[PDB]
This record gives sequence, C-alpha cells and structure tokens, in this order.
Amino acid sequence: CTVKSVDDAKDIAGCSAVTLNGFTVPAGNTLVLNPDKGATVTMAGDITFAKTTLDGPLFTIDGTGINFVGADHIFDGNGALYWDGKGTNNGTHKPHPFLKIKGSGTYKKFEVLNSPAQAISVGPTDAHLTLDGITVDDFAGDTKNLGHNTDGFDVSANNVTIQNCIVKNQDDCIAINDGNNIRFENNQCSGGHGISIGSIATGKHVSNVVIKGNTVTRSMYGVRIKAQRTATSASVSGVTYDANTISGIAKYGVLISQSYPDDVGNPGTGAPFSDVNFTGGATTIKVNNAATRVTVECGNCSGNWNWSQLTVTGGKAGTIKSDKAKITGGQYL
Ligand SMILES: *[C@@H]1O[C@H](CO)[C@@H](O)[C@H](O)[C@H]1NC(C)=O
Ligand SMILES: *[C@@H]1O[C@H](CO)[C@@H](O)[C@H](O)[C@H]1NC(C)=O
Ligand SMILES: O=C(O)[C@@H](O)[C@@H]1O[C@@H](O)[C@H](O)[C@H]1O
Ligand SMILES: O=C(O)[C@H]1O[C@@H](O)[C@H](O)[C@@H](O)[C@H]1O
Ligand SMILES: [Cl-]
Repeated sequence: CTVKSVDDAKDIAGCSAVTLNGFTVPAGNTLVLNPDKGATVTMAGDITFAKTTLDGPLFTIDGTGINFVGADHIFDGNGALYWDGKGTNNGTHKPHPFLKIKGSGTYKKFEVLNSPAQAISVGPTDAHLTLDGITVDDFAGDTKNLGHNTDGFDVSANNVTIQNCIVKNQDDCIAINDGNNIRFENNQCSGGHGISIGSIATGKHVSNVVIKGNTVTRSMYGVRIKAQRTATSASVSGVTYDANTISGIAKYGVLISQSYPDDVGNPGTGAPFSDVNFTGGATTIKVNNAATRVTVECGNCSGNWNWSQLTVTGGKAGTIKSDKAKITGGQYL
C-alpha cells in the first residue's frame, strides 16, 4: 500500500490507506492511481516527471470518495525543459494536461510545479469533487515569456468546488469548459489570463457557476465568458460573480464575448449566455492605462443581468452589445 514507483501504483487495489512516496516517473511512463472507494491517499514525497514524449495526462487519479492528503508535496512537471514560447499552439510537444483528476472526493494541499502546459484537468465526476489548497506554481514560465497555455484548472465536470488555491501562470487561472454546479472560491490568480468560462464549444453547456472571493492580479483579463463564434447547441447560464478583487489587468477587466477567438466582431448566436450577475460582495476591478474596463459582445444573450456590485476603474470604456439581455447597475461605463 505504499507506492514507490509507477509499477507499484498498479498494486493498490484493497488499500484503504495509500502512501504515495516521492520518486521519478521515468520517460515514457505515466502514473495512474485507481484507489479503492473512500481511500485516503497521502503524499509523502515529491514526484518528478522526467522529460517525456508522451501525451498527457502524465498523472491520472480516478476514484470515488477519495481523500487525497498532499502534505505540501510537489508534482514537478519539468516544464522549462519544454517551454518555447508557443505552448500547445505550435513548437515543441507539451505533455498536457499534466494531471487529470476524475471521480469524486477531496484533494488538498499539494503543488503542481512547472507544468509543460495545462496543469490540472478536472472531470468527469461521479459525485462532489473538491480541490482545496492546491498551488499551481508556473511562475518560472514568465521568464523570457516561454511558458504558455499553462492553465491552472481546466474543468469539464459537474459538482466541482475549487477553493483556497493559488495559480501563478501564463493562461487562464481556471477555464470552465462544460458542466453544472461549479464553485471557484477564495483563490489567488496571478500572471495569467484571469478567471474564464470557456471557450465554449459546440455541444457544451456551463451552468450554475459561482465565482466568489477570488483575487486576480497582473493578468491579461479579469473575468471572461468566451464562446467560440462557430459554436452551436451550447450555452452558459447562471453565473454569479461575488466579492472578487482584481487589479493589474492588461486587456479587459470583464470580457463577455461570443466572438472567440476574437475579442469582438460578428459574435455567434449558437452559444446563448443567460443570467450573468455581479452581486453579493463588491467585485472591484482596476485595469491598466491601455486596457478596456468592460466589453460585452453578444450575438445571443438573455435575462436581467444584475451587475450592481461591479465596479471597474482605469483604462478606457469598452462597448456593450447585450442582445436581449438587460444589464443593470454597476460602475464601469
Ligand atoms: C503552426 O505552425 C505552422 C507552421 O509553423 C502554421 O501553418 C500553423 O498555422 C501554426 N498553428 C498555430 C496554432 O500556430
Ligand atoms: C452531480 O451533477 C448532476 C448534474 O448536475 C446532478 O444530477 C447530481 O445530483 C450531482 N451530484 C452531486 C453529488 O452533487
Ligand atoms: O479557451 C480556449 O479555447 C483556450 O484558452 C484553450 O484553453 C486551454 O486548453 C489552452 O490554454 C487553450 O488551448
Ligand atoms: O486566453 C486565451 O483564450 C488565449 O490566450 C492566447 O494567449 C493563447 O495563445 C491561446 O491559446 C488562448 O489560451
Ligand atoms: Cl519518452
């Protein structure tokens, strides 16, 4: 019931308490844990992943009701051995995602250090999944702008809570791409592209999202809802921004857009957005001198969007094209 190697991981059936020791995952291997239902997995050392040619995920854990106790240990993806300024758009192969977490349970207090590109993929789930106190430290990817597409959390799942986490990276802090009942609370995001829903693709539906109590600094966007212009049979509905504190934003404080990958222009109509609110505690956003405060670019949006608790300052005014939606309140124009 102690895992000291990739091969040991295959031998944990029957263990209600697994100890995950530190070791290196060699080139051409992956580390896969399928723990017993309700097991506790406790990390007791750091796991380093030698440079590899495999596609990710390089680490996969999948189980029901898992209690993962990280004890502040590290999954080290050796990302600087791959970073080349091009991320997953071109250039060197980047194993991605680095980690994949599936099923349900509670994951606490570990660090992903220097993912090659996207750090943690979440989902699907079979019950509630909570990630609590995880650090995605990709700060080294800021050097010479080599890290890219280093998303902290990419979520395609229902019934997820991500809280008390820290992400230092070069792309979305979180990207919520599909699922219902997702809560992102009391997290700290810096360096990257802010807190995102999307990009929304054909057939994907995000609903009942709560983005509460987070801090975003030194990022390209504060919050975004992005839908691919060409997406159809898709939607975002029921999003509440509450008590977020944001500053140091380079491009847009808020960008709600159905033009992705463009920020604006000929927005699509097949991924309707509804019921997007800034309520509860103040969401205050400070943007840089060349930035835009708020832009909404809807081809198809609906509902009474209560933005009363949003304040955005700095930079210049954006543009509001809200289609059928009526946006009330706030300070940002
Ligand atoms: C990848 O680079 C090739 C040539 O280098 C170019 O055709 C292509 O558009 C690039 N794709 C991305 C995402 O950059
Ligand atoms: C998981 O989400 C699905 C769809 O939203 C819902 O039917 C189910 O009740 C949720 N389960 C839990 C434990 O939250
Ligand atoms: O929203 C998007 O489609 C992008 O940001 C993608 O998300 C992530 O998978 C990568 O950063 C990029 O490929
Ligand atoms: O944030 C975004 O949507 C985009 O950021 C760009 O810098 C990155 O090259 C794209 O792949 C996408 O991640
Ligand atoms: Cl290899």
